[PDB]
Parts: sequence; C-alpha cells; structure tokens
Amino acid sequence: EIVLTQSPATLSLSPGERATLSCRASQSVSSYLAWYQQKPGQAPRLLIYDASNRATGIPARFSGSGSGTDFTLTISSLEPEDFAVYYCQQRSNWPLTFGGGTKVEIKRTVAAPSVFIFPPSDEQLKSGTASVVCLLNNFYPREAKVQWKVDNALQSGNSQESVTEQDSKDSTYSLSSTLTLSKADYEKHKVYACEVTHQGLSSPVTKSFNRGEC
Amino acid sequence: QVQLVQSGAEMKKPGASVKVSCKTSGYTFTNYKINWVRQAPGQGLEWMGWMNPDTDSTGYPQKFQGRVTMTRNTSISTAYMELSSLRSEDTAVYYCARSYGSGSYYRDYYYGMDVWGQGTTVTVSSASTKGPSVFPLAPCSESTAALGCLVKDYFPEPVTVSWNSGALTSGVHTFPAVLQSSGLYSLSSVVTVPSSSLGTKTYTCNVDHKPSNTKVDKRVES
Amino acid sequence: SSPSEGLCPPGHHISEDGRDCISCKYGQDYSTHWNDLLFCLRCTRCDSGEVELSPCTTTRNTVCQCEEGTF
Ligand SMILES: [Cl-]
Repeated sequence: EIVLTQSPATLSLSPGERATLSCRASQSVSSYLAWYQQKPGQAPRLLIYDASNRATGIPARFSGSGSGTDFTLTISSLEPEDFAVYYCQQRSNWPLTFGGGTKVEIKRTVAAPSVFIFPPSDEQLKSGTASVVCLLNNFYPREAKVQWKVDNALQSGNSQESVTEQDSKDSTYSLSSTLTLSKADYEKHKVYACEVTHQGLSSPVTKSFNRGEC
Repeated sequence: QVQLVQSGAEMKKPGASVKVSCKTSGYTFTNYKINWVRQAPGQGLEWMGWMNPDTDSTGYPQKFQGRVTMTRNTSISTAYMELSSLRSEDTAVYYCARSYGSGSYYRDYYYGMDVWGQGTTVTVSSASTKGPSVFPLAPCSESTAALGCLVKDYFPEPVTVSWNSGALTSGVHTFPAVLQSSGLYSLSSVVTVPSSSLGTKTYTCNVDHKPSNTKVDKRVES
Repeated sequence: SSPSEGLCPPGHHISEDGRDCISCKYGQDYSTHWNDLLFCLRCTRCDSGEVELSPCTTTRNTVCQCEEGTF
C-alpha cells in the first residue's frame, strides 16, 4: 500500500499568513495526488486533483504542486475559514489511500488557563458514584497537562478529559477533566486536587478542596 | 444541483450489519464511480472501496474483503454499502463520494472525489438508549466564577446543552463527550460569569437528549 | 492474468479490484516493475532538441538524448 505521510500533523499559523502543507508518498505516485479539506462536523471537500489542478468552486489562494513523492498544498494567505484539517489522497496504486491529515490552527499569543475544580454533587453521591471535575478555561497553546491528586496521592487510570475546538472569537482552547471514583473510595479521602501545567504558567497551578468541608 | 443524500444515523450491536444508502440526483448515476470513506471519532479518513454503478464491478481494500459489500439500484440512482460483523471500531461517520473515470478512462479522466454525501453516523455498541443524569458543577468557593452541569451516563450521542433557555451564550463551553468504559457517554458544560451576579441571578442548564426523549433542566446553585 | 502476491508483472497494471493483471499498450504506456499500479504510465515523448535513443515499450519508458549538443 502507498503510505502518505503528512508532516507536521499540526501547523500553527496566523490569519493572513502563508501556509505550506506537506504530503510525502512512500514511493512515487507521479501526479496522482488529490487534496481534501474538512472542517469539524462537515463532509470532506475536494480542493486539488492530480497534484496541481484546482477544483471548481475553490478560491485561487489554494494551489497544489509537486510530483513523484513530494507534494505541497499552498494557501497563499490564510482566511479564517481556512483553519481546518487537510488530507492528501493517492489514486495511482491499488488500493487508494489517504494521508493521516494536517490540522491548521490559529496561532495567537500564549494565554494561561483559568483553573477551577468542582466537587461531586450531593445528588450524584446518593447514586454511589463520585465525579470530580477540573476545568481549564481559555488557554493557548493547546498542550496542557492535568494531574489528579487525592490526599496528595497522584492518580492514574481513573480520569478522562476532552478539549473544545479552538474558540472562534479569541482562538483559545478549554479542557475539562473528570476524575471518577466510587462513593466508598471518595468518602475514604479528604483532599481532592487538580494540578495543571501549561506554557502560560511559570509554575504549575493546583486547585483543590476538602471533602465534607465543601 | 448534483447531490448525494445518505440515510440517517444508526445504532448497531456488535456482530450485526449495517446498510447505508447513498441517493444521487442531478447527473447520470451510471457515469461516475461511488466511493465510500469512513472516519472514526477524532481520526482520519479511511477509504473503504468503490463501485462502478454501470457494470456493478467493485473493489475493496484487503482489510475489508468479506465485510464490505457495495451494491446499487440504478432505477432509483442509489448506491449502498453494507458492512457486516460490526465491532466497536466500526463506530464512525460513513461518507459516499462520486468520482469520474473508470476502466480505460480512469488514468486520464479523473477529477477527484468532487461531491460527497452528508455522512451517516453509525454507532456500534451493546449499550441501550439512555438519557443522562444531570448534576450541578458548583464550587464551595477571583472576580469571575465558573458554574456547570455534568451530563453523565447517556447513550447514544448527541446531547444538546442550553443555558438560561438560550439567553446565556457568552463564556459557555460545552465539551466533547468522552466514552466511559461502561459504554455510556459523559460530558460537561460550563459557563464563567461575573461572580458578583451569583447572589442576584439564577443559572440553569437545559439538557436535551432526543434519542431518549429526555429534556432536563438543572438549576446550578453556588 | 492473475497477480502474484498482490503484484502484476512489468508491462502490466492491476485491475480495479486488485484481482487481475492487464497488459500496457505498446508504444503508448509502460510499467517497469512488478506493481500494483491501476494504469500504465504514459510514455514520454522527446522534445524537439532531443533524439529518441530507444522507443517506449510496455516495460520501459522512452529514452531521450540531446542531439550533438549535450545536454
Ligand atoms: Cl485510506
């Protein structure tokens, strides 16, 4: 199978800046390379076919070039609507394959998260399960580390997190992390702590509470 | 008006099969290949194979032989993709997409996968439909405070979360659900507000879950 | 003819289901190696400043060379 490598996986650029996306094939595919765009929750959209032919409806700021193994999608100047995921696709060899995609996101100044922690509700506690939530609000860049601590014991394997898409007004990210314990395990301990590490924070930030004193 | 219109979202149990339909209009159905492409949550596009609606010829990546069948009904201009022996991993949005050029015309007359269907969501799970429990996110307790709702243990996606019946939208973040090991989803929705308004203004999240016909309001008390 | 371990011989390409091998058209397109190409590659034609050293065959692209003034 032809392997299409898109590197880097993420490109951080400013609106009004040039973008150059790379697609490299494991072996020559000559000119038989297409480019697609996909925004979150939308179907992919064709941009360029056979390496360098812009598709109908696509604005002239998009162009593809290259042949053999090395291909480039160039966006001469990024518009807000150009921040999306881009996939290359080869058609010369059986079976057809896509690259793993390159996300173009908006570069902005570093912004530190606002951190908040929430105890489980009395309501939930009745049910026998306790969820503790840590919120990291409006930060950039996207890379952040949250670590759960229970009575200063570092937690592992009992939490899950997700991150919003980049905010359309201020270009930041937000992250929610949920620590889940049984009510029995929850009531065994006093201090619940959320520690966050982020480029915008010179030191890690810890938010916490004491069970039952909450 | 070239269009590809796909069938609606489906839930399936492990082991079952799913048949997705792709209805075409605005061109001669028989003159373009149909391709199928899928995308698991947070993952890339994966090509599943293709069909020549004119000759009924098909081809699938080796990884999908046995499991994938592409058929068409020419008289109604619709193509079908059937995927059998479903697994968790088959949870994805499935897209159809046409492309021009077959046989001796394929090399020289190909203009990309130019029009796509809207996609069909297929969730493969043994879970049964369940509305969320909605729990307040409040500190015991800065100039601004955060408030939220935890929307826990529901199946399938999606859930809609409103604040103050739509009146409140600034500083709202409704997060992507995570799939818990129970097989049920969970999400949180938060809002930051001027902490001076905590005494004098009430905050209510409105949680709509259509698949279960549940609609729940939770007032969040600081 | 049938592919060998997923591959078709030089001077052929594979069919649209990966199951069959089809000969290139002599003098028109080519395929140099055992392959899973979906078509044969179009032969290069020499540009006016060049002479054809050997013709395109199903297994070998045209070889072109500049006339008495390399290169
Ligand atoms: Cl693929």
